[PDB]
Amino acid sequence: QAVLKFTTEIHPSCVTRQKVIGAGEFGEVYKGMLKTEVPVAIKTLKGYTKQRVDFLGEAGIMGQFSHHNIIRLEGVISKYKPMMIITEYMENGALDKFLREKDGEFSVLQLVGMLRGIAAGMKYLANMNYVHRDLAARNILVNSNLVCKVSDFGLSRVLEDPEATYTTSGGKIPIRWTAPEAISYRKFTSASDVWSFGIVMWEVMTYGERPYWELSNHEVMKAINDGFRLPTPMDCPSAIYQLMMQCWQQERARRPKFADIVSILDKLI
Repeated sequence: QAVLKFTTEIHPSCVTRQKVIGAGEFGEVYKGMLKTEVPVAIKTLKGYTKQRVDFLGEAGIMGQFSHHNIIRLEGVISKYKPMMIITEYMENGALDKFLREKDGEFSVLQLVGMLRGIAAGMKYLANMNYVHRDLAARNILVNSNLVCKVSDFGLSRVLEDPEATYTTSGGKIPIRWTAPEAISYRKFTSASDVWSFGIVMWEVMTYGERPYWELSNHEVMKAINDGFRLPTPMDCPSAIYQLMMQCWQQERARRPKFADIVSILDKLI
């Protein structure tokens, strides 16, 4: 229950690591095979220490989801060493790195498609009363058919509903991606995730530019509360930038919902 559902336990003899594909905060990430024979991603723990309870907690959150645009959990290994979380394998890896690798190789219309998938995943998340709190292109994964899936559930929290708010006591947060009210007043809502989705749209339409460039976190914060918003990316359709700006309304209640975002994006496609 904390969190043994829907966490299918997997036996180590079913898992075959073949190569390192990345390093998380928790350990290496591998590409491998799973048998019950399918390709998977395998997340390991390192002398790790309670860094373990957090590690497996992410999987516990992830296992409650079943959606096209949310990363699928195959299962965990929690009895043996090293500990492992097994998910569906995504060929093209993280979305920001992938767009930088392939700049100018996608049409505006294909990019909007990628965003519609993310928006669809987030809409599902919000209907499950979750707020993600860490929505960024680095946390969207891309499969070999360019389908984008939301992936990184460490910072996620259950909500509740007029003001379904998570008030944090603190922690590390991705400053450039976070709504002003969540930085300043610690209030996180699906509307603050909508702010984050705006920044993700910008990252996508710029082919992986770092939001706010080389401004420091401290300058970004003063700017954002001085009414600064990020400029239109080159060749960005007005309608898409107008949507970004809606996501970046200073007042959270003036921001669109994820359900609205999906409709607007479908229309433009």
